[PDB]
Amino acid sequence: TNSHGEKRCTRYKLQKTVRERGISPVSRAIQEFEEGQMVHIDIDPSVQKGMPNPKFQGSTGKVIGQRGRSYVLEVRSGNAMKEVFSLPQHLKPQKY
Amino acid sequence: MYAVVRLRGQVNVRYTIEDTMKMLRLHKVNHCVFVPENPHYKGMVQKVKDYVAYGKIDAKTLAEVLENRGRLEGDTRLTEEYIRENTDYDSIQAFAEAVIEGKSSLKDIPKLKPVFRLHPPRKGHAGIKRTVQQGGVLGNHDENINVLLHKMR
Amino acid sequence: KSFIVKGKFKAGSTWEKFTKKIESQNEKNATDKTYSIFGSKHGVKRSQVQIESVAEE
Amino acid sequence: KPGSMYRNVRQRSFTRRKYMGGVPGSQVIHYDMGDKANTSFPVKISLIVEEKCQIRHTALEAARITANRHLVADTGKMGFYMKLRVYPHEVIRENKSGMRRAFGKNVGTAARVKPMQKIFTVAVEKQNFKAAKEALWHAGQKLPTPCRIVVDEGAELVQ
RNA sequence: AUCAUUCGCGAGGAUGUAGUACGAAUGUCACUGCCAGUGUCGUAUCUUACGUUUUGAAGAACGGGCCAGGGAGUGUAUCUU
RNA sequence: UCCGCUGGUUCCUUCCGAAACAUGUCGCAGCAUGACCUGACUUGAGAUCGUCGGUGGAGUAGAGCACUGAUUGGCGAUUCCGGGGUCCCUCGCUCGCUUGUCAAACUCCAAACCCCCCGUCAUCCUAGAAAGUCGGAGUCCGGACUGCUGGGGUAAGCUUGUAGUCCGUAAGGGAGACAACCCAGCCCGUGGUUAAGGUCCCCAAGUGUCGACUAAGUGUUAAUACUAAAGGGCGUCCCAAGCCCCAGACAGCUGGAAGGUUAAGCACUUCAAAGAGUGCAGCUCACCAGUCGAGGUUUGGGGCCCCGAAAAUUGACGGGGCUCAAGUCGACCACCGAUACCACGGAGUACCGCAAGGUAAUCUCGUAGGAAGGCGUUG
RNA sequence: CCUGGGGCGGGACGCCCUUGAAAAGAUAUCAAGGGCGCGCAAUGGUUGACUCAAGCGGGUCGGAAACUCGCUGAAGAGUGC
RNA sequence: GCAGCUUGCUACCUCGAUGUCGGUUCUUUCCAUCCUGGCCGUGCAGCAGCGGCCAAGGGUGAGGUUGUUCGCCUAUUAAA
Ligand SMILES: [Mg+2]
Ligand SMILES: [Mg+2]
Ligand SMILES: [Mg+2]
Ligand SMILES: [Mg+2]
Ligand SMILES: [Mg+2]
Ligand SMILES: [Mg+2]
Ligand SMILES: [Mg+2]
Ligand SMILES: [Mg+2]
Repeated sequence: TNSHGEKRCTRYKLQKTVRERGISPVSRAIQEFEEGQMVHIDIDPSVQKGMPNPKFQGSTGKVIGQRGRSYVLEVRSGNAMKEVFSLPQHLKPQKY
Repeated sequence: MYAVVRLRGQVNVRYTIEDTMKMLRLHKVNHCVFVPENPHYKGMVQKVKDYVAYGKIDAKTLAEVLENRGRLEGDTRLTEEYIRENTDYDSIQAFAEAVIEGKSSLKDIPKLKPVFRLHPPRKGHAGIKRTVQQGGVLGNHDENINVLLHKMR
Repeated sequence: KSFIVKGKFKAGSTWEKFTKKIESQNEKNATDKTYSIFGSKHGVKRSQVQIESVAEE
Repeated sequence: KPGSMYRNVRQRSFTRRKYMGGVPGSQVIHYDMGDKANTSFPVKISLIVEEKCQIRHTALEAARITANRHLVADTGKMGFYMKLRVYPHEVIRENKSGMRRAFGKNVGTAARVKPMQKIFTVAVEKQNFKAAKEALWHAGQKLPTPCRIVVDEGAELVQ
């Protein structure tokens, strides 16, 4: 039977491209975010700590608070609001 | 100005297309709405091409449409006197000319309904199972929508 | 009142030229007879028949 | 087991042989016939299929045998070069009870070919064009698809 | 409708006559003594009964020969709104 | 007694109206919890079923070998690890250049849908958005059509999924009948015009128009569980291209196949006109001369039709029948034909208004079920 | 108990990963590939110093089998399963 | 490819029952024809075969074993 683990069916959700494999840009890991700012969840597979679910990969979260290094995001999953803790390595700002 | 007339019913229609129709205010067949030419309405009319007929109406067609199928609140017919007492122009024809020239709107008329419940097409139409380019009636008539609007007068 | 019609049409999976000599009352009737004859002899609609010209002869 | 069983293409490609078990290999022996060195054949024709069909390896072997024998008896042993382009990569599995645990065992391979995809390419001289064309006609009679011949090289060389 | 003009290979279309004559209904004046309804028969169109089990019933699925009467969410205690 | 199993459970109208799915369950004919439906209340300003633009997620179709694995030859070298008749030299793997194929657990690439967020338009919304609390359930046998080459399967009116829409719970109109195919979602009566589909009769309206095809009663069968293939046709109708062609071809009619060779034909110096040879040693074609005097032959791509084509009560284009059609193809005209659409008069409902009354394209179908208002018997 | 009737077989009866799965999420079958019911006071933590697999070249019977020096080497290794 | 006449697959109908094999009796139907009728080919001399096409009007039986269907065996027979 199939499993129910957190990494289930994440062969390409949590995979890095060939020319971004290895160390990531360190400037992405100290990008400070403001209160209420909209940020995109684009999970960095190399950074194995503070990662959200693969189910939130590609969702825009509204920053509502900080819990140390990571940020608190109000993410939408279908019809429910979720609080998704993610470090700045996995987040990316939305530009207008 | 797209003249969008509905020509197929609401049975076996997907909910996205049916809500597209409902936001266009086309709930029943033989119902016409006049909308501007912005890209938003162009995409909305493109989404419902298989269930309506749309085109670029001219001034004479819209003038006759207002004169013969304009209803105010309470299901009262539109006439020349109401137009002259609620617009600046000499008749329905000049108001239709102003609307086609872009310096007027159908919302200029107070209480006027935005849906024209038209008669069924006299001597039929070309068919609701083929588009205009396939020999039917659905889709884009371009300036030939006024012929279909004339036969649904 | 005789005409020459040039063009190509979809003869199955391919396209074939033609210069079939057609006569009728005028040029538009010649084109209509061209479309009708190709829809008959090959069962193709008028979207599969392209007429490059209608030469009066 | 007739070819009508494993003919229609309604299932995905079952070719990753490291996740299956014990495929009986194809009976197809060679894929090049005739002169495998002379690249100077002016008239070249190819047998193409005009449906989406799965050709069994036994069908491919029978077609190759008949076409190669006809070409050897027509244009001599070294007067032609005939190429079977497609390898049978799909693995065909039969449910050898009832429908419980219906995923069958592999009972042979086959080649999935698309419409207009060339099966056999034949290169011949000017005079041996008709014999090569007729042998390719005999080859397609052993295949499960309608096949039509198309001329690759020297269209003006023939007519 | 008819008639006139013009177009169209043709069947036919457009224009005018004409939004005319007509047209559901709403009023009024004559005229007449039947009409609504009931029973049965015929003609035209439509419908393969009822309840139930059913995804699906006219079923070759289950119940009823017919008629009359009897025949199925009631009380105590307790909790909740 | 008990039963999750069977059957039955008695009046009318009005409003709204599902689910046959997930997790747990000695659970699989049951139940609970959630989704979905319903009623009320609190709350007080936004909501996104839809479009267009942008910031992001793509790793599916497609494509390809750049990784993982397969896979086909040719050419030139691995002087080395190897197989064979002074390790004299044979020689398969291995590595490059050029070819030939692939992947559902492959990707240097890579869409269209789609999903989160932002802006805009659009629609809904103070006659109450989103949110919250409570009352009441039904429901967890589903099925079908159109797609995903969905998975499995030889296939199945098979089994198991997913997106949308249907039947269930869906009338009326039409397909001969048709649960779910098309028009259509439907309060009552009248008038009109159209939708689907049809107009030779059965049957209201075309023995309709133009241009061709079919000679088989083929066909007169949109979708489809209701419709036979591979293969072939000098059947017939077309398009295009080679070849010979009024310096005379093609098919028929006149002189010859005479030098040769018996290399026992059938196990040349040089002539326009005769071979190591087509045929029942004379008996016969290929081939030059003349002849009527003009098209002939080959190939490819198409339309329809034909053979392939055999089943059991007599029978099914719906039936009659139909042949420049009443069939097929490319177009066209006019008419018929719904409860749809329009209009008129009427009923009910929803909300608002103190009330008169106002609005409704944006109200009127309905199974399980919730809510409301009434009729009746006995006292 | 599940079960293309039940039984025999099997456990798709708990947990984990790839495909199925149709590029958000979800998605079944006795669907396909399978695995787990553990091992480790170091096979753990941190700091420093280095880079691995495999080839080519040089080095003595240390053979085409050891160990050592140079070059190629973004990973073709290792990270307990 | 056809048939659905063998065995399968499936679970759509029937479990408030559609009496379940074989034989017997009687009637009918299909042709993919065993004989009878008409042809074609032959490696058809005749006789007798072999293969194919048209054709469903008639015929296609009696017995031993076995419950049998099927199948074997017997002697007839135009064929059984
Ligand atoms: Mg039910
Ligand atoms: Mg009683
Ligand atoms: Mg692919
Ligand atoms: Mg449907
Ligand atoms: Mg419904
Ligand atoms: Mg119906
Ligand atoms: Mg109810
Ligand atoms: Mg059981």
